[PDB]
Amino acid sequence: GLFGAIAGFIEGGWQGMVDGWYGYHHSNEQGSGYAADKESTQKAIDGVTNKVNSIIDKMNTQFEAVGREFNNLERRIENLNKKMEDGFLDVWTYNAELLVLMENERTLDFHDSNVKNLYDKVRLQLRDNAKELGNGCFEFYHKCDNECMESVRNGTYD
Amino acid sequence: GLFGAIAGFIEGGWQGMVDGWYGYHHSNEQGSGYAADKESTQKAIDGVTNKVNSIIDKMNTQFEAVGREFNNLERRIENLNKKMEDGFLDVWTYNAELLVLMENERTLDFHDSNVKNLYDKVRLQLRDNAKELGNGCFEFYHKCDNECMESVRNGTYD
Amino acid sequence: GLFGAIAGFIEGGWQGMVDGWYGYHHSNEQGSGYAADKESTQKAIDGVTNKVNSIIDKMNTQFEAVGREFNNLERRIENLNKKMEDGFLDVWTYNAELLVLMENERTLDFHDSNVKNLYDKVRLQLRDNAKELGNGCFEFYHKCDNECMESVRNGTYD
Amino acid sequence: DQICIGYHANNSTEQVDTIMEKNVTVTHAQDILEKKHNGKLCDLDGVKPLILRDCSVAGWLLGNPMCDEFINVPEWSYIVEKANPVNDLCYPGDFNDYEELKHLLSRINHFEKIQIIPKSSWSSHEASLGVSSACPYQGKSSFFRNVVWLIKKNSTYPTIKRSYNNTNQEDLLVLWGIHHPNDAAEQTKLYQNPTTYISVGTSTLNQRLVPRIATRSKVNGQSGRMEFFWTILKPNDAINFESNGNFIAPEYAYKIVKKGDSTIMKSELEYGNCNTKCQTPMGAINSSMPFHNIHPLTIGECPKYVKSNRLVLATGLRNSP
Amino acid sequence: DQICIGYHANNSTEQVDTIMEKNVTVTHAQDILEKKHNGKLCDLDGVKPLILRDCSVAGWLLGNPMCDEFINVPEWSYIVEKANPVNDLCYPGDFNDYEELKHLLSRINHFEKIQIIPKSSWSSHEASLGVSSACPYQGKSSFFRNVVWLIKKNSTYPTIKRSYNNTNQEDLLVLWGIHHPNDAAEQTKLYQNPTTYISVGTSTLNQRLVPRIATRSKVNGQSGRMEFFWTILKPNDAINFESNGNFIAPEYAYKIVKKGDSTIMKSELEYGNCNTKCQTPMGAINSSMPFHNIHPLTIGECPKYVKSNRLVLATGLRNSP
Amino acid sequence: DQICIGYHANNSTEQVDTIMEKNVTVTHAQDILEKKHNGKLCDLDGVKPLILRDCSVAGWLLGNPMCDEFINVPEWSYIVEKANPVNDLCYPGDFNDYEELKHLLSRINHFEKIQIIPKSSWSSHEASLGVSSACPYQGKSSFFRNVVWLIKKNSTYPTIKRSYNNTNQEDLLVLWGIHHPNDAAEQTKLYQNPTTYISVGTSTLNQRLVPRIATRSKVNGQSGRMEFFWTILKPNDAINFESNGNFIAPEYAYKIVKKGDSTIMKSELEYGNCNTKCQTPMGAINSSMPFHNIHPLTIGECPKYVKSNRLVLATGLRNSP
Repeated sequence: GLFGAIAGFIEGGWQGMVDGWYGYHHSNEQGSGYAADKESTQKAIDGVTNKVNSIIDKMNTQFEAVGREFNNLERRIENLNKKMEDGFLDVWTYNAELLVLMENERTLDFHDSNVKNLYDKVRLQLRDNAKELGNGCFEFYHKCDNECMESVRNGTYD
Repeated sequence: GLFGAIAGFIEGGWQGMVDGWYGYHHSNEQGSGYAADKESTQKAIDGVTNKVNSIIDKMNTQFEAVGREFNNLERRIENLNKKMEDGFLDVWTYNAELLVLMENERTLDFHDSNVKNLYDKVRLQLRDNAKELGNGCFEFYHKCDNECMESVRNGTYD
Repeated sequence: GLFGAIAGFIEGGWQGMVDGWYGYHHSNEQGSGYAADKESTQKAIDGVTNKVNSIIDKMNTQFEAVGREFNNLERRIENLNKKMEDGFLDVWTYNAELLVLMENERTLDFHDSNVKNLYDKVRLQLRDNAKELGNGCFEFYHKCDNECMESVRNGTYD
Repeated sequence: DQICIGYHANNSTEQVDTIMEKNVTVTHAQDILEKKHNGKLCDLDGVKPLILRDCSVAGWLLGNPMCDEFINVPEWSYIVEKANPVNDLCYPGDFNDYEELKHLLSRINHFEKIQIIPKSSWSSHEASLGVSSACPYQGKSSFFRNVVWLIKKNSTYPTIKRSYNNTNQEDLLVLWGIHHPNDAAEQTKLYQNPTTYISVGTSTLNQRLVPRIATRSKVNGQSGRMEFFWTILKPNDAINFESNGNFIAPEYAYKIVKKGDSTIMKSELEYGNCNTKCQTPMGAINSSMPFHNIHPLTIGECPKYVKSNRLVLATGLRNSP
Repeated sequence: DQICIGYHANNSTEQVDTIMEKNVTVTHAQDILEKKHNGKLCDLDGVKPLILRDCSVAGWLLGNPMCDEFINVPEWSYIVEKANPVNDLCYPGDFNDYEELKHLLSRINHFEKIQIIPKSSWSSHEASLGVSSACPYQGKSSFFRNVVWLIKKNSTYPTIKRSYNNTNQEDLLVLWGIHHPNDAAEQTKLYQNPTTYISVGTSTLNQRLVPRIATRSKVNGQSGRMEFFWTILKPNDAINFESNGNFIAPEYAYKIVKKGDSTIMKSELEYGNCNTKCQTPMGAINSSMPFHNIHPLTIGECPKYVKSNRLVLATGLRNSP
Repeated sequence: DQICIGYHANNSTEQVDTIMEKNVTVTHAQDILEKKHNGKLCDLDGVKPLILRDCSVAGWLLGNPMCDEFINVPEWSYIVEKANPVNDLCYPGDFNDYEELKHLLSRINHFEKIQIIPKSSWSSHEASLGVSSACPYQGKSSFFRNVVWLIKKNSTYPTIKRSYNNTNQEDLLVLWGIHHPNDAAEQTKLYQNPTTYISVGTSTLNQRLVPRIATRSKVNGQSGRMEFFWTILKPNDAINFESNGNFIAPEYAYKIVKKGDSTIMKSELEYGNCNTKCQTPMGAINSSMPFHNIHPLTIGECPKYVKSNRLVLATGLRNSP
């Protein structure tokens, strides 16, 4: 994906993180586990919700077929009528199917973006303090305890 | 935003930079101030101008309603006529409103992209020379004077 | 471009790499040359092929003009008929031209993305081992031989 | 010690499409296309449709004797009519500007039938002998119930001069007709006079109908033809008839009262004893989806119709294997 | 010592929408929808419209006596006509194929009226007595100015045989009519002959009109009816009339000269003494915006009409608080 | 020692457009618009079109003597007709509901002409004298080949009573006409009777035509007029004629057999001796492109028509200088 994080340098997702869409796994002497990053997850929930509502709504004014009848010697206007109704139904079908295709691709990339931005935010903090492993993980030069871990998550390291 | 710079790791914009869209703030013993990066700003002005003209232009061929009258016993074709005119006006309204929505989002991300690319261009040069602060700023290990600062801007550091 | 690699920090492409879309140039005591990165190139070939087929296909149901004739005292319905046929042909022309414009821009950015992701994948591996030159290139602190080079390409450095 | 950034996976099997890739498995997705209906014709918003079944709009309005089910029908939400209804135009002919009438009906929810010219109002003409075996009722030659087939009395058809004034505040659908015999002697037998006319006028109507004789195929054992005409008579307007034969005179006409939103659906389905907020000719729709793919012609608060087999939005991220 | 990368903010308050977010404040933005008009009907590109005011296209073309304002009108840019003009069809009737004519007019900027049959050309018929109180002028029974209501002379209506040849190089709009009396004796009083016809032929026309008698409502104190017909007579073609009564004969017909781009606007607005490059039925547009939301029907160099309340493109970046 | 990441360049000159930038040179690109045709009218899928050349659909169906090329034509794929064909309606008039017929023809690939009323079937009427110098064949006054201009015998036109039954299983296009003379004495000379009619009936038709006399312009040296009518006669249905003059009687009528997909193209092009899978009025298309910009009206397996001058997709990356 465009941002290279999802199924990119981060090989796969976490069945064990049910808490939210993105976050951290930590692992030290006291143990290990998952913690959803609440705000980036919330930003993403907002984005996607607004998008869907935009999508639904933009499509609410849209061609309505009206039943209309013609006699045996009105074949030209009957056909015109038919070609017209079908014509709009095809335009709207295309509008709808494409909007879905494009926005689906934009949604997936958005998630990738949010993961990468989160990754970078943590990378920025660690500095020379940790070895960037290449896989989404940072291995500390020294001894990170649970409140050390918490400090990374909370945004107040060092 | 997708590129994580604007209202991302760079918390907010600069009221004090009226010179252009992106650039640098410097701060040393001789003083401090803002300097627009002329070329990335110009690239962006081009991009946005072309986009608007593309947008306006793509929309120049577009359904024109023609006044058309029908007698009391021509109600079916009057309605057909109406449903047709309205139908195109709805298709074009949707075309226009959506193009605006999507391209607005693409424009904002473009600016984010340009900021991030500028950031990275500077990051590349500094190397071990400066501490990457996390906030858009680089703090020098040694003593950067105004022509040292100029050298970063101009693209010829070290 | 959005990802800053193509005609970005990587000044220009390689006439000498006919093997594929992205890859490596290496240069040491044993010599030098190009090697296409087969999988990122293949991922890209898939993406673009699917896109084109999606694009062609999405457009396969589309307004067909039907020849239709009217007498001298049927001018209103003749005009309606004309305004209808033209109206759909304009909607579809716009649909087609815009889809091309937007997707062309998405395709170019996709290539930029793939180059940047490849760059980053290599950057991740090199660590403190090589100096990141700023131009797409990494200069080794020590002595990289052809199987050392191969190891970078293959993904198993250190 | 180690900290990692990562993202959600789950057991989800839901897939979405993109431009570059098809069937991408995602953690969450929103389907937005309604694919289901109940296959019934239902009351709309409580209000039952007029379901003609066999009868056509013509068979109903003129009062075909087999269409007694519809002598007096309540406010309807929509009308349903089969593709090829059997009970219409029992005595063969035409219905003038039928489609413009059908169209007028689409913006009408309630008719109230009132007598405009009484059958027992014809002093000089025989008004109980205008019947046909083409229109049987309970085994006996009968006729369209709302019009009267006027016929000669004591061997005379005196020029009719009849005129109804619309004192009602509601618009009135007045229907009449003309009989086209198949030869010279039939004219004689029925009306006496050999050359005739029906003239009809209102404030805007200027009509003069003259019977067309021709020998033609026995549709319903009949070579004669009826041709039916209608008008909408405004309030405070009068309709003036003048005829010396071949006249199918109004008995009843319909007050147009409700004027509701409405359609004539073509469907071979019968009433299903249900209620809905959105009806299609194939069945009703109960859904909160923005789109449906059931049928283009609907009535009610409906989703937008599209031709798709599938509309699914990604909401979650690419689900990992 | 420290160097930072950053971006512009300003005091801008302008907001744009995106798919994922609404009302994003941006540093710069381009509005592309014109929301304003001047609420006047104006000259287009210098050239004044034909503003009928009360008169209808019918009232104008036939020459309704109250439509003297329009006896001879210059080249117009567009035509304006009210929803329900009072001065049309002063003597009640119909105007045959009126809408096809209105349509022909939409591709016409200039008419030049010329006399084809002189009033003082009727030797055998009374041509100054064809008047009505339905069409008053300055208090006296008058009549449509461009046609002549031919009436019996010394108690005779000799068969009329008149024929005009189009020697002009410009197409000609010829108009005529037929009177439909309300009883047998009126025919007698006006024309003597009891059964009549008007036959009209050109190279492509093959017409025969026969008066329809019926008793009908007093529209404008009148039960009689006029029915008006028209043709377009090509260059070097002739129009041949033949009638023994009920004939409303041409006096004048219009040369079609300019053939400009044009429309009939429906508007209850009067002339505003302004000039514009783009006119709508609601007012004129002076704008460089690509789009407007004023009214669908426009004429001139106009922006594209859309139904939006708002179209704003981001040009700058997300403005920071 | 050094390793670099990089991307392809080549000698490519192909450019694509984007929203923000025009003429971006790319390494690879796919053109998807067909701009080329062969400028010929060709057989479609082996099956040759009916190319009328000069003749009109009318000139063909009625059997204009100059349209002998088309007496009996095979199954065609499509029909081509010029903008203003010379050989149609040799004797001036009208063709009733011509466009509805043209429309019926668009869903027809094969006609088979059969005799319904034999010329040597008229006992009481002269059937070899109904000719005109307006319709010459090899220098001699002739007439539409498929209809018969019935004329008085020994100074009498006995009332015709003729009737054809459609025993064929295929629908039948029956054509007939009426002659409109220009004065009273012409009626006398041709038919004897001064007032006439043609009555036509089927199971659904109820017609009565009455000749219109008028003096009119000499189109093709003729002031008389012919007016042609048609019907579609179902299987097991009969068509009943009755006339005492002015009758243009069927000799032949067309069995409708094939019922293929088809169109009438307007083109001034002649046959090109080629085969194609997709034909336009301007030339044929042989292409695998999804789109073409040639002409909107096509028949066959065709690309989608768009108005563009250029449709090119980027496939490769931005090519470097």
